[PDB]
Amino acid sequence: MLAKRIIACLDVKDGRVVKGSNFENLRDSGDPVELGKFYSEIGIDELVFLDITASVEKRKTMLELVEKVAEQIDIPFTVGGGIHDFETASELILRGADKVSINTAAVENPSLITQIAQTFGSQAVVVAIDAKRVDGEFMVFTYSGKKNTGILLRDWVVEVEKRGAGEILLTSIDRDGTKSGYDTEMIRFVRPLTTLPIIASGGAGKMEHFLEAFLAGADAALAASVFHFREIDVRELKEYLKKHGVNVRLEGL
Amino acid sequence: MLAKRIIACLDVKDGRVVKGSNFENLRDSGDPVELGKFYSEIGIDELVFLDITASVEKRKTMLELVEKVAEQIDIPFTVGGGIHDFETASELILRGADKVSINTAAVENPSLITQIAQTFGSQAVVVAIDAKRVDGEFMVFTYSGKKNTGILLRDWVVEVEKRGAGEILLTSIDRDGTKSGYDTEMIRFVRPLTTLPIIASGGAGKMEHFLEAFLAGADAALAASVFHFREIDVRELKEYLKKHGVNVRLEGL
Repeated sequence: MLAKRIIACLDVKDGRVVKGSNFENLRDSGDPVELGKFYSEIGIDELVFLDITASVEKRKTMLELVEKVAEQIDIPFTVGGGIHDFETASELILRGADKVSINTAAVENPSLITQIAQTFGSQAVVVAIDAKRVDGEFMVFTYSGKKNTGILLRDWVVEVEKRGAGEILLTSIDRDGTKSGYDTEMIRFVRPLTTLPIIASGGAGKMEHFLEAFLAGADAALAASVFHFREIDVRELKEYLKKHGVNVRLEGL
Repeated sequence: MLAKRIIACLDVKDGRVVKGSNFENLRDSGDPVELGKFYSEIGIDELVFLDITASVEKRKTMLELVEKVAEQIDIPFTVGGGIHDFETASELILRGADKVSINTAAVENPSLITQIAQTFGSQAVVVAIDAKRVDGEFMVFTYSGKKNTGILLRDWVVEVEKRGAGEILLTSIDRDGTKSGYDTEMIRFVRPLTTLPIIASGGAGKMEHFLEAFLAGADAALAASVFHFREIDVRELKEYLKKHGVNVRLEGL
C-alpha cells in the first residue's frame, strides 16, 4: 500500500528558517542545514522550505539555501513561495531541490506544470492549491489567499492532474495556523477527483488531527506550527498513527 | 455621533486593479482612476488600494498609482501591501495618499507607527492587524498570514494605540473572501481595548453582514469581494444600514 508521509514545513526569510521557537538542543535552529538534518534524524519524511516573503533577494537567497541543504540532507525537500516561472523552477531543481511548489504561477499558466514535469519528471512538480469555502463552494485563491480566482477547486484539481503534476499540496487557508484540525471536509472533497498524492496542509494541532487527515484520504500531512513551536513529537506521532493502521514509516526512529 | 464608513478594497497588481469582474458600465475597470472615481460617485466613503503582490516593481508602480489617483479622486484613500519602512510610507503620503497601511513592518518595528504619525499626523497611519483564533486565543499573524508571531491580539491592539496609530484595520484571515460574514466575535473582542476607529475586514457577503459588523463595534466596514464581484449595491446597502440606526452618510447618493 502507499506510504503515508509526515512532512515538516520550514518557513524561510532571507535564506534562514524563521526562529523564536527555542531549540535548545540545537546550535542554531535558524540554519536550514542544521534544522533540516535534525528533522531527518528524528523521523520526518520530507521537508518543505517555504519562502514567506517570496519577494526581495528571494530568488538568489533561495538558490543559496538549496545549494547548502541539498548536499547535507538525505530526505526529499520541496521549495516553494513565489516561484514565478520555468527558469526559476529549473534553477532550483538543478541545484538539488527534489521538488518545487508552484501556485499562482500555475493558475496563471497551467502549461508551466507540464513544462517542469516534462523536463524534470512529474515527481518534481508539486502544485500548491490554496482554497476556501465561498458560500458553500470550494474556490481556488491565489496571491497568498488575497485573490478569489473564481475557479472551482473541483475543476482545478482535475486540470492539475491533466497537466502532469506529480502531487497536490492542498492548503485550507482558513485553518492554517489555527491548531484546530485539518480541513477534512476539503480533503474528502478532493480525494475522489485525483489519483495523485495529496499533501494536506493547514490546521494541525494534535496527533489525532493527523489521523483524521489520513482517514479523509491524505497521502501526506504537512505541518508548520506543531513542529515550529515543538508541540508534537515526531516519533510519538508516528507510533500513534501506525497503531491506528496508518502506513507511516517507522524505520530509523 | 461618530460616522460609520463603507470602504471598498481594490486589489492591485502592477499598478492596475485586478479585473475579471465585468463593469460593462465602465471603460476600464482595471484603471485605478476610473474605478476609484466611480466608487466616489456612487457612495463609497473611502478606498483601500492593496498591492497583493507587494513585491516586484511594487514601490515604483504604487508611487505612480498614487500620483494619478490623488489628483482625480475626492474621497480618502489608503495604500497598503508591503510598505516596509518609513521612507516608503513617506513617499506615498507626499504624493497624495491620505493614509498608509502597515502590518508586518509595524510588528517588527513598532516605533515606525509613531514616526509616521509624528511626521504626517496620526490620521495618516493605519495599522493593519491580521488575526486568527489559535486554540481559543486571538493571535497576530504577519507575512500574509503565514507567520504566527506569538503576540496576542489583545496586547498588540493596546500597543498600537500607545504608539500613536490613527486607525486599526482588523482583518479576520479565516473569513476573508468566504462571504460568510465578518468575524463579529473578533470585532467585539477588540472594541473595548481601543478608542481608535476600527475598520473591520474580511467576510462580507450580504447587506446584513455589514449591520452585524457595526453592531459589534466597527467604525468602518471594508470589503473586497462584494464590490469586486458586484454582489451588493452601495446605495441599497447604505439605505438599509441607516434604516437600522447605523450612522452612515447618505449625502450625495
